[PDB]
Amino acid sequence: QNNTDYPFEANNPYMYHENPMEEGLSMLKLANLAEAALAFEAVCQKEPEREEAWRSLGLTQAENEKDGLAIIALNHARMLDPKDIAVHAALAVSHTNEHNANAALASLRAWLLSQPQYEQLGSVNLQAFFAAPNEYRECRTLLHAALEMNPNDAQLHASLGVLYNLSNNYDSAAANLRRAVELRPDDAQLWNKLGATLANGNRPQEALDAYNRALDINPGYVRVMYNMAVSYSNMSQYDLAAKQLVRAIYMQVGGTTPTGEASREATRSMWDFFRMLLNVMNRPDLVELTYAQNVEPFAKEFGLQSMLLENLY
Repeated sequence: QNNTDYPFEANNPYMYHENPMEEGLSMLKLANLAEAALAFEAVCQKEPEREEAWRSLGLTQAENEKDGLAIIALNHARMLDPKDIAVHAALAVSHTNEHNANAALASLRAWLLSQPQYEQLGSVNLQAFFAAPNEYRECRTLLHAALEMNPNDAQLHASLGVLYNLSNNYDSAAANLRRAVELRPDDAQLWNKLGATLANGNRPQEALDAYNRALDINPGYVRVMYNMAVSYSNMSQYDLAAKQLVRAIYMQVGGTTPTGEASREATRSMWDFFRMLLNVMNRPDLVELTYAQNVEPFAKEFGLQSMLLENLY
């Protein structure tokens, strides 16, 4: 759980590449996350002392819904530089998704006190319902104490977003993430986090609105399209949820059918959710049509003759 021995995949083609770090950044510009991760995996085996590589690997695996591997990679990067705040931030998020309270709070704590401007706190005594009741209250006191010093740091609001998500207080996380996107309103990742908090808070209409803002910033954000299929499905709008999934699958693949098996792995969990939805819709004819992984029949069924997704690589 503070483990730094990363289980690299052995059949990694980026092991043969002249420069896999630049290759990983290009895979990021193409928003192609599995490939970026393998490219960063290679930079970490080839050069195990290059801190930015471990960080890039951690953030990428996080972005790709592998919190387990993200934590190992980010623990490793932290071991090379304990003063890296993006590392502490990413750990707090992945620890919160994995339901590891103590490590999440330690990470928020480390995220804060690692910054010169907030380090004064930590020399001051702040001690006085949970799996870590004293660490939580201490962490809550410190982040609010810092918001006094700088009420304009959107990442403090994001950190309080993580803190209150950890305690399933979705309304106070939403309130802080709202403030985070009022500052820093360029950041589609924050809008998506606001969306997911509101969804967990059983406010699905407000989640769609924040998801949609994240898609206006980044119209290729497959994760948000999936998240929106989930919220539309929570409001019983199965047709609108189906339309989001067709979009998300078409966009993830860059086309109508899998251009391989790397495509067929990246869409496994959207076809899985699509299958469930088609069950709820009592349309088992279409559950069968899923395994060919041709979105065309689905595009026709759900009324998407208009696939605006041409910005394809």
